[PDB]
Amino acid sequence: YKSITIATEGSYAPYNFKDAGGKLIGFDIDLGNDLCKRMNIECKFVEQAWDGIIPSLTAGRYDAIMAAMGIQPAREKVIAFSRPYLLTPMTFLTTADSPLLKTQVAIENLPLDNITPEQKAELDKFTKIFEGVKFGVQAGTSHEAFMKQMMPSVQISTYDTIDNVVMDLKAGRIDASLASVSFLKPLTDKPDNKDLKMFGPRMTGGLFGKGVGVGIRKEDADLKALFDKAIDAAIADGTVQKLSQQWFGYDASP
Ligand SMILES: C[C@@H](N[C@@H](CCCN)C(=O)O)C(=O)O
Repeated sequence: YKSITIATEGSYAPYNFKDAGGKLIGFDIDLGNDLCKRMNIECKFVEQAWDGIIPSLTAGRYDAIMAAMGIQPAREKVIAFSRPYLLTPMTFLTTADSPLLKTQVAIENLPLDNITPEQKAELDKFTKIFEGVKFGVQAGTSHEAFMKQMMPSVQISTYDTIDNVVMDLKAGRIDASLASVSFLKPLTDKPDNKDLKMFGPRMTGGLFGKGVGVGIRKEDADLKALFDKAIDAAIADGTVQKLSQQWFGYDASP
């Protein structure tokens, strides 16, 4: 390799989004440039809408995906991933005045790889509470996958982008959503969003898989080995922790 094209969404702050000048910025952009510098490869970032991100990678329109992509088992059937460059649980989002906030959380940290009757009871409690509520999710995400598989009886509306989900939640058109803590903590930390609150269990594993990784074509074993080595070095020297603090306001590094 001499040069690679990396796709990003361009609308998932603070991982990847556009600055005032329309330039792609975020944790994925800074890390992507840092990993490529280590790999001694020229780096170029392209904007790609969420729906075609995986098929455009397999079709060879670009070489890699760095777009807050969860290493989910369903995505692993189609593409390969680098080792994780970030770890984050998943949680729910509502308004600060919502009665959903008074719901008792019996399991703070909910692993989903194996589901015990106690963990199922907790998911069933939340499903029954969410049955009388309007949920909104971004289409084609692990957020939609979770609602479809784990809470099918809950009424969901799907959106093109996460920004539209947040806007409708703020406008009162939906009552709740879900995303990773890495997305929701900087969102709710903004003085702009004091009327928004994270709530419910912090979930890991199962359909979510473990961590956020670089999406690569399965046949590109050499490119994966290069990214894995670069990621190991960026973690070891404190670069991932530094970039995580900068963009997320906390340490989500593996
Ligand atoms: C970490 C990030 N993962 C989402 C990203 C959605 C970006 N459009 C996913 O893997 O589907 C999140 O849930 O916050």
